[PDB]
Amino acid sequence: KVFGRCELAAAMKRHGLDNYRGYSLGNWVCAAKFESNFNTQATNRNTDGSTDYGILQINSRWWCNDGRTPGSRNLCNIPCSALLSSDITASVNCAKKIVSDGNGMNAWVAWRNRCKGTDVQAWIRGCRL
Amino acid sequence: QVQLQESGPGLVAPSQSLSITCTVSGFSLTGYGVNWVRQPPGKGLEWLGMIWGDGNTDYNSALKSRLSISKDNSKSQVFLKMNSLHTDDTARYYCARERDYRLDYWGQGTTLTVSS
Amino acid sequence: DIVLTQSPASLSASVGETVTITCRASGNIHNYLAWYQQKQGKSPQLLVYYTTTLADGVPSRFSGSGSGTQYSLKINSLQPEDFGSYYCQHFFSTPRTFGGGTKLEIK
Repeated sequence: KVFGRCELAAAMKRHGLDNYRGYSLGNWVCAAKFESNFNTQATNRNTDGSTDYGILQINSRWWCNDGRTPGSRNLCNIPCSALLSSDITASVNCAKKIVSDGNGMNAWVAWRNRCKGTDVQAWIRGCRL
Repeated sequence: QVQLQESGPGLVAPSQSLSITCTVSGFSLTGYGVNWVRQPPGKGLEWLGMIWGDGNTDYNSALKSRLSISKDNSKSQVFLKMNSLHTDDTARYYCARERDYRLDYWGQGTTLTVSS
Repeated sequence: DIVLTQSPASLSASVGETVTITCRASGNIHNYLAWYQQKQGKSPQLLVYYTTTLADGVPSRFSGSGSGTQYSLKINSLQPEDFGSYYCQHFFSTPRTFGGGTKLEIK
């Protein structure tokens, strides 16, 4: 499913990401844009056997278990397939485990390079929340 | 450690322009915005403008025509240029780092006096 | 532009008392309001951001509240080091603006 930016911003706020660990809501919407272009079914096989899944591109070597990735740690303790849904719950919940402090969004390369330093709030202005 | 220090002319001729430098350290200018704020002696804080991590700039509406902010990421320096110096531009000028919509670190500031 | 109206201009109180400062915005700033404290001869220091979050090291006696167009900073049982000035600033789009400031003074 491809979320509109406003529809996603509203869902992520309802799931507690607004100012989570000090990160304004726009950071999360921006990260989702550059990680999965707002698509919940998004997938990307990396050079190393790990594949990223869902709206927030959760990694299969460290966070979710796809049962095909060597060195799999499954820190979110969840099957990767559980992260490819219209409902963003599982993905938000794992993202919250990932972001343990105020540097945690660096977990997403797309965010560190393409969102950090930009007006992430631009992604939510005009959205009803 | 995150640090910011302003450097400036001190006294400038109203028949001249202004140029203030903000040297930062402890962070990359590419990842944080830097706002310029002034405060006339004994008065409040006034927002001048900002340069985002990505280089975009935004300015105080009323002063926009006289203001210009730019930076050199590699040199970790942000610049404020102001022209048409009225005596009312006399103030302590500060540059502050913006981290996700809050000015978390401020320089000590630099005092500017608009002469005759 | 969005203008911030900060009241009162001055406050006279004694250590142990609880004070409140308001800042109302001419337009909805959607929680993007921060507060700063500035002591005599010093630069402003961040106290609260995104309306209610205390900056690191800021004593819990400080609490921010608000939404939409109205916000306030409350200092519970203020202490010697609280005396000085306070300013609110909004971060909803640009340009940004500050409230008029409030001078908290020893009674």
